[PDB]
Amino acid sequence: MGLFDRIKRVVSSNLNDLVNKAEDPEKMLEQAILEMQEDLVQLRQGVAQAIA
Amino acid sequence: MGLFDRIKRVVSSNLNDLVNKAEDPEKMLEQAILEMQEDLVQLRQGVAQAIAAQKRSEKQYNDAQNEINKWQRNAQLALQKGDENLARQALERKKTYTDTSAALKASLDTQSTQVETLKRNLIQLESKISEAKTKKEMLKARITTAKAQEQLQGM
Amino acid sequence: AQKRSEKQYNDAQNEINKWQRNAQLALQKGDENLARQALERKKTYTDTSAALKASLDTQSTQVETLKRNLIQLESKISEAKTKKEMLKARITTAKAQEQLQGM
Amino acid sequence: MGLFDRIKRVVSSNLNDLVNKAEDPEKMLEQAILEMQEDLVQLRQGVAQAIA
Amino acid sequence: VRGMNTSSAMSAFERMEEKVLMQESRAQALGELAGADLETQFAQLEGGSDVD
Amino acid sequence: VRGMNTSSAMSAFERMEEKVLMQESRAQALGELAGADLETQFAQLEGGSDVD
Amino acid sequence: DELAALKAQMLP
Repeated sequence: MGLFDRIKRVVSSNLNDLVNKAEDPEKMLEQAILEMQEDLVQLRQGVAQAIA
Repeated sequence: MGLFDRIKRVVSSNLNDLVNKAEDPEKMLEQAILEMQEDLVQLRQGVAQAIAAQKRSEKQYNDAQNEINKWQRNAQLALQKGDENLARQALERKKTYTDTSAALKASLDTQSTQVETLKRNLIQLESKISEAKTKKEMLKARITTAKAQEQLQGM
Repeated sequence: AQKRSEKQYNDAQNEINKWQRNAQLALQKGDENLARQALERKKTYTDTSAALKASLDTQSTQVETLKRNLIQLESKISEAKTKKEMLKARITTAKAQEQLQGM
Repeated sequence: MGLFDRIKRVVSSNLNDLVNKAEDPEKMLEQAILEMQEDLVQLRQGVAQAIA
Repeated sequence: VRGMNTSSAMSAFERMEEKVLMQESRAQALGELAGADLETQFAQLEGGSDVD
Repeated sequence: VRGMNTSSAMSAFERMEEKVLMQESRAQALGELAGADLETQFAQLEGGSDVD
Repeated sequence: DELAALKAQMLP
C-alpha cells in the first residue's frame, strides 16, 4: 500500500513539473501541426498498399 | 503484541510521510483523469478481444456445420458405391462433430450474454467520466477559494 | 473559474439547443429511433446543468465575500503604516529616556 | 510513458530553435527554385528514357 | 463500482471532500468574525445614512 | 478516435482551454480594480469641465 | 410523448 502511494506521488510530481514546461502555446501548436501532417502521409502509404 | 506495536508505529510514520507528498488536490486530480481514460481504453481492447473470440466461435461453428455437410456428401457417395463400411465411417464422424457443436453453442450463448452486458457497462462508464470532469472543475474553484479564506481568517 | 463555469453552462445550453435541432430534423425524417436518441442526450445534459448551476451560485457567493474582504484588507494595511510611524517615534524617545534615567 | 511525453516536448522546443535559424525567406526561396528545376530535369530524363 | 481504495479516482475523491469541508467551516468562522466586528456592520448602515 | 494524450489532436484542445481561461480571468480582475478607483471617474468629469 | 408532440406540429 505504502509503495503504491509513493509511486503515485513520484509520478504526479514528475507530471506537474513536466506539464508547465510542456505547456507553451507556440511550441504545442507547432508540434500538433507537424504531427497531423505526418500522420496523413503515413495513411496514404497504407492506402497505396491496400490499393496494390 | 510488542512486535505488532512496533510494526504499527513504523507503518504510521511511513503513512504520514506519504500522505503529505500527495496531500495537494491538484496532483491527485491529474492522476485520476488520466487513469480512468487509460482504463477505458484497456477495457475496450478486452471487449474487442471478447468480440473477436465470439466471432471466431461463430466461424468455428459454421466450419463445423460445413464439415458435417461434407461428411454427408461423402456418405451419399458411399451409398452410390454400395460399400457398407465406407458409409459407416462417415456416420461416426458426423456424430462426434455434432456433439461438439452442441456444447459449443451452449458456451457461445453464455459468452454472448456476457459480451452484451460489457458493452452496456462501457456506455455507462462513458457517462461517468464526463460527469467527473464537471465535478473536478467545481472542486478546483472551491479549493482555491478555501485556501485564500483560511489565510484571511488567520490574520 | 466562475467565468469558465458560466461559459460551460452556456455551452451546455447551446449543446441542448443543437440536440433539439437534431430532434426536429429527426421528426421530419420520420425515423422514431433517431428522435429517441436525441431526447436521451438532452435529459442527461439538463441534469448536469442543474447541478452545475447550484454549485455556481454557492461559488459566486463565496467570491463576492472575498472581494468585500479584500477591500477591508486594503483599509487595514494603510492603518498599520500610520501606527508604525507613531510606534517608531515613541521607541526612539523611550531609548533616549532610559539612558538618561540610568545616569 | 512519461519519458515519451517528455521527448515530444523537447522535440517541439528543438524544432522552434531550428526554424528560426532558417526562417529568412531568400535563402530558402533560392534553394526551392533550384530544387523544383532539378526535380523537373530528373523527371524529364526519366520521361525521355521511357520514350527511348 | 465497489469504491475500493486501490482505484485512483475513489481515493482522490474521499481525501478532497474531507479537506474541503473542514476548510469551509473554518472559512465560515472567519467570515463571522468580520461580521461580528462593529466597524464592518457600521459601514453598511453608514452608507444608507450618509447619502440622504 | 482516442489514441493517447501525447497525440496532437487530443492535447491541443486541452491546452487551449486552460490558457484561454487563465488569460481571461486575470484581465477581468485587473480591469475591475481600475474602474473602482475614484480618480478615474473624476477624470471623465474633469474633461467635460475642461472642454466648456 | 415525443411522438405526440411531433404529431401536433405535423397537424397544422
